[PDB]
Amino acid sequence: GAPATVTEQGEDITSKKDRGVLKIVKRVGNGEETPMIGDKVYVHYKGKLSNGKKFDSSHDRNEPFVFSLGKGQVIKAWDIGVATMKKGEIAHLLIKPEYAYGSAGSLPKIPSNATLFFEIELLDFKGE
Ligand SMILES: COc1cc2cc(OC)c1OCC/C=C\CCOC(=O)[C@@H]1CCCCN1C(=O)[C@H]2C1CCCCC1
Repeated sequence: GAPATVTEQGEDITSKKDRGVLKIVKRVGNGEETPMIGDKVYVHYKGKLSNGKKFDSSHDRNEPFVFSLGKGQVIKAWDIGVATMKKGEIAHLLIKPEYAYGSAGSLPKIPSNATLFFEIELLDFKGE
């Protein structure tokens, strides 16, 4: 399903072109402008491990997920991926461990060398 489609049709959005972060736009946003480093960013997301054993949604907390882009509050793949998104965009991201929690992982929630999948909705973003 959705992750396999991302393997298949995903744009490689890494600078190194190592397929570390793959993206499909599933619903198009609006506005020419994507977030810049520093912006306060508001999203909804659904995330899971490739192993299918953990799922997490912003909705589980009945409130948006907020973070400052590029300010190392989230995994590298989010800083890279959300910078490509427009307001109102829903995107799918498939992420190799190098752009997530690496060989150490983040036990027990994230195992060593985990691939992650996210659906992200970019709700809004404002300047510092
Ligand atoms: C291991 O840390 C978590 C990871 C995720 C959610 C968390 O709690 C809601 C987590 O615990 C509290 C810290 C919350 C977020 C810290 C960093 O998380 C992140 O950078 C990415 C991107 C932003 C949404 C959350 N996220 C996560 O890695 C989630 C994962 C939870 C397990 C399934 C894969 C998603």
